[PDB]
Amino acid sequence: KTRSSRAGLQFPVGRVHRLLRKGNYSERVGAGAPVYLAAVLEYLTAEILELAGNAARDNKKTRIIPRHLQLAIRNDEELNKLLGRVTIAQGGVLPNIQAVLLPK
Amino acid sequence: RAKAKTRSSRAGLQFPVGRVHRLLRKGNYSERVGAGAPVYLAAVLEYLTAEILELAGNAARDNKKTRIIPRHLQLAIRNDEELNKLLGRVTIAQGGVLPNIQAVLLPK
Amino acid sequence: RKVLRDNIQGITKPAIRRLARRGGVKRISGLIYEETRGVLKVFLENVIRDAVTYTEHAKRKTVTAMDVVYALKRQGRTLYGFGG
Amino acid sequence: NIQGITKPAIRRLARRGGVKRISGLIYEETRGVLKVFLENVIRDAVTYTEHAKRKTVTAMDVVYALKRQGRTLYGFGG
Amino acid sequence: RKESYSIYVYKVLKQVHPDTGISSKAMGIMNSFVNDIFERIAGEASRLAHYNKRSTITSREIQTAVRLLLPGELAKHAVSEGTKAVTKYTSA
Amino acid sequence: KRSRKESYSIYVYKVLKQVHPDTGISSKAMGIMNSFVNDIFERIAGEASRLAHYNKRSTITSREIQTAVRLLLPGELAKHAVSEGTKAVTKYTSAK
Amino acid sequence: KPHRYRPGTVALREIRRYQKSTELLIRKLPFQRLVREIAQDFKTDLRFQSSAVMALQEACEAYLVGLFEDTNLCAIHAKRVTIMPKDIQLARRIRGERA
Amino acid sequence: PHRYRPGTVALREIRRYQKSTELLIRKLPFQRLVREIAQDFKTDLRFQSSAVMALQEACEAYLVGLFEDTNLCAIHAKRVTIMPKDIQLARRIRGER
DNA sequence: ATCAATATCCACCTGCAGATTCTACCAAAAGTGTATTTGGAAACTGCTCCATCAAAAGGCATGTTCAGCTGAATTCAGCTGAACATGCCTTTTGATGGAGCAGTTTCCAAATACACTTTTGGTAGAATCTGCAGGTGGATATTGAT
DNA sequence: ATCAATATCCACCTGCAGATTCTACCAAAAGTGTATTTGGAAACTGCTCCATCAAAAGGCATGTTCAGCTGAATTCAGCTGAACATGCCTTTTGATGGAGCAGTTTCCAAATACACTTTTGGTAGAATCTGCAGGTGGATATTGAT
Ligand SMILES: [Cl-]
Ligand SMILES: [Cl-]
Ligand SMILES: [Cl-]
Ligand SMILES: [Cl-]
Ligand SMILES: [Mn+2]
Ligand SMILES: [Mn+2]
Ligand SMILES: [Mn+2]
Ligand SMILES: [Mn+2]
Ligand SMILES: [Mn+2]
Ligand SMILES: [Mn+2]
Ligand SMILES: [Mn+2]
Ligand SMILES: [Mn+2]
Repeated sequence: KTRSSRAGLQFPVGRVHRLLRKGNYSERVGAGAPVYLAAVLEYLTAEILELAGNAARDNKKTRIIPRHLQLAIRNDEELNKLLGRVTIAQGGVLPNIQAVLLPK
Repeated sequence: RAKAKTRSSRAGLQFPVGRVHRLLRKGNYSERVGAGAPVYLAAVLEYLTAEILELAGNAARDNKKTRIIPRHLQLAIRNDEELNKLLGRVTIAQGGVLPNIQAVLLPK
Repeated sequence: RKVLRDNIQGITKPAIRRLARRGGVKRISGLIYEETRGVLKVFLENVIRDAVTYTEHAKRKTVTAMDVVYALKRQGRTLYGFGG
Repeated sequence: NIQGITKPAIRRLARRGGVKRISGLIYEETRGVLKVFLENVIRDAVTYTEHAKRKTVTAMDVVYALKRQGRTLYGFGG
Repeated sequence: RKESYSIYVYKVLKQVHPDTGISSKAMGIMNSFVNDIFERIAGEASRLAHYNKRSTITSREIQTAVRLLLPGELAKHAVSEGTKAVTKYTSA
Repeated sequence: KRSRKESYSIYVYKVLKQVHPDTGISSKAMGIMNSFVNDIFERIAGEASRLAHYNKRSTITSREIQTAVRLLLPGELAKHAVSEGTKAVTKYTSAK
Repeated sequence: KPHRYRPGTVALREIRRYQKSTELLIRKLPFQRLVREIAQDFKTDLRFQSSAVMALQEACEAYLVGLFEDTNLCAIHAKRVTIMPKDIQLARRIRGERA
Repeated sequence: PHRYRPGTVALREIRRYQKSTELLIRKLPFQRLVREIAQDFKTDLRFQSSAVMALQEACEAYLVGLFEDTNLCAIHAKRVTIMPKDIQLARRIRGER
């Protein structure tokens, strides 16, 4: 009977609410705010896990590791823009060699 | 009731300690605000505007003006290593830039 | 009112030259003018888009200087002088 | 200690960075940059340590330091 | 003590890839990700409400914050999900 | 039916006379000075707010402001700002 | 004569002149017209405080000037004196505006 | 006696290292430098192992990223060899200077 | 482009250990049921400000010429930086202990939040004041041709 | 090494658009008398954190060789700067209408506050597993050589 189940979400609406209140963002917090915010966070998480899962599969792996999260973020124009100032520990970089540096 | 003493006068400051204390409570920075906080902040703010007005007033003097204008504020900020870093991502409207020509560009 | 079109060309060659001058540039290749317009437009769209989003959120029809100031702060281009 | 950051290790970093040929002066230049980076980050972190009245710099202190420096890092508590 | 979004990230992982697992380090990355985006949305909503002299952050601030923070398509879908969850939450 | 809007102009102007008695300031320059004060205020408060949150503390004290100032300001600017702040507080508390 | 300044002399005269002043370099009306066109493509029926248009021009000009300085360094670095789209693009990429 | 031409092994290293994610700086030397720098801000400090690892992760990502811009700056100058001059330009444009 | 001889990659399997995933249980959130507070939406409407227009003027944007000198190509060789076989030692790493220390408790005196009630410090215009924007003119370079 | 040709300065001038002051309330500090926390201050733990110890193993520091990259020196086609003639359209000044901010009230749907009642998520052992790290054995990619 939790708010998440009511909102039809996996992410914790009750916690997102407690975090909004205790985070000194505003004097009051609407009832829909935690639901909305929770849905946004779950969605973006699904987006990364989806693409990251794909990266694992394309590597003959079943377990997503940092490398996969990096490959998913950097190979996605939007996710990359959104996390352009963030570094994924243990993710390395995309393989890429400036044409001019190749042989012959 | 005794005669009112402003907290600023108590703090020995020009900047508004009461105002700053209010701005702190209404800015959603924390549940509660200590009594010294607004005093310490008002002092730092007053000190910083004192440092830039000092340098700007001088730029005004160098340009033979008695009234500080935006350009004076710029010259003072960009010519001071520390103020420049502090406001390195700030733009002063009507400030222009520091006269600066790369050497390679001067008549050979 | 009246159709607005091609106003980007209102950013003339001489105006771009002046800007490069203040920027310390001595010589300018003929293709700089079109690149500059493209960069200006991208810069302007992004700031206007955010400014208008702050406008809409306030249920206003008038984009205010504060709307722009907040848009600039978001884009990391803080502007002093219009906070009124 | 900074000489501890060796040429070959700097070569490696440059390689992951896609660099093919390296000038001999790059190694010392790199050490200088590396040092300014660590000083800036550590200074902030230790400031968070001291504020918390601790004697131990925590990953979180570093993470918060990195965030202030516009170098947000994922994987250590944020 | 010491709570994290792990349980939740994992559940979501199973819906999109029932077959896929996730390492501890990768789980750490996801937590950082959620905390970061949460701080960014929350912070922006905070500013929006303050700019408009409102004392409460409603889903309306969350949405605008989302539009301001997420790039194009990511913003559309996030918005779609957000209003969808609020709709469902208010019905029953 | 007025709609009054606060500002730091009065205080900026007083500090100006102290440092340069002979010098005035245009409204545009004062506009810049106002943006500056409001900006550093937000940066300091923002940093103080975070600092307190990281330390499970519900109250921002002169101590958060101090560490925020050290985090925000560069070298000499910080040292002097900290001295003025500390001074003002001890004075204020010494009832002084 | 007729007297003629050698190419590069007047350009340097202009750098000194504009680095001395602070007036906006793009014509006002044309710029307001561009703002209205872009805005309109985002949301119809918008109005602008005159002050809002000036905040934008001040910001766009500060931005272009700073970008040209960076572009200029990229040209000098290429052992040139003439800025090209190439330099602007290199500067923007390093600035992280378009890696 | 077989011998690869200059640049051949370099290209090979780029492919190898752009493929992995392992830290490229030896751990002890790095930990040593971290503590030395830290000692100048506050004496007798301790470090969580994860604190040292976060710093090394941050530091190496920064340097790798910086080398990419440096490389772009060298190529811009019709070169294939990076120089302090290239690192300097990148840091200037980045606003780190 | 082949011929040949190194070394490099690169699939396919394969065997265990380091993690993961799976279980078995308890406090600290999260969900309820009530009972009030209140933020800020809805309904006017006072009235700044923004969109338009008219109109005359000259500051500038446009285009065109012309040719100075800059960017783009070539060529060339001195010498820096890559590839390597060598020899050695600093980094790894794995316990083993001991201990400096984050984390918790239990109070509590000091410091804050509150709810009112007075008291000014500030802000919004009028009433006064005045730098200095714009104009002029020789003194001083600053350039570029003989 | 000169000088015309112009551009650049600097000081002297003078009313007016833009500061500085002068006035008047009144929104919001300040002064008081209570009602909560709050953040320490000691006292003690379970730990993560340094220290050695102590081997071995890659991984690094060197000295050689020379391939091939960077830079310097030369050319030269033609791009882009400087000047000029023309006349367009941005600037300036004012005047209006009225769109749509902003200020005020009026007042519920919605959020805050408990006082409890349940439920879930964080822990700490227990029961699997995904790859890592080798092992071949087989085409590949390189670089010397017809
Ligand atoms: Cl809501
Ligand atoms: Cl305090
Ligand atoms: Cl180009
Ligand atoms: Cl160099
Ligand atoms: Mn003085
Ligand atoms: Mn109310
Ligand atoms: Mn040339
Ligand atoms: Mn040779
Ligand atoms: Mn008074
Ligand atoms: Mn003048
Ligand atoms: Mn459970
Ligand atoms: Mn393998």
